[PDB]
Amino acid sequence: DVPAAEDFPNAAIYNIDTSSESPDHYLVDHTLDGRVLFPATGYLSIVWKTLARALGLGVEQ
Amino acid sequence: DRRWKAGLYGLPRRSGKLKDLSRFDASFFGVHPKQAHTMDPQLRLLLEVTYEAIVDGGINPDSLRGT
Repeated sequence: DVPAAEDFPNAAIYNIDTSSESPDHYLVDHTLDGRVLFPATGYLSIVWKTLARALGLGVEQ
Repeated sequence: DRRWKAGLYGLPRRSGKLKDLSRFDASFFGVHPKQAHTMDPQLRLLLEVTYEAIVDGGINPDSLRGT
C-alpha cells in the first residue's frame, strides 16, 4: 500500500463486505427470498456508530 | 483540557503542557503580523527562549553577530 492524493485534506461512509475474512461476514445469514438483504436494524447500528463518533463517545457509552 | 478534551480517544487524561503558546513579541524579531499567525508556535517560543539564553550568559547578542 502507498498513500493516494485523496488521503490528504482538501460524512461517514461504511463499506459492507460479506466476504469470509471481513468482520461483517455474518450478514450473509440474513437472507430473505433467497437474496441477501441488509438488515433493517443494520442501518440503525451504522447511524448509532456515526452519532457516537460525532459526540466523541463509544456506542456502549 | 487546554490542548484537547481530556480522555479523547481513550488517551491518558494527564500530560505536561506549557502555560501559554499564543504569545510572541513579533515587532522585536522583525516579523510582520500576517507571518506571525502562520508561524509555528515552537519557533515563536524558541526565538524568545534563544534570546533569553544568549543574554543569560552575560553576552550581548550583538557580539555574536557575524561569527
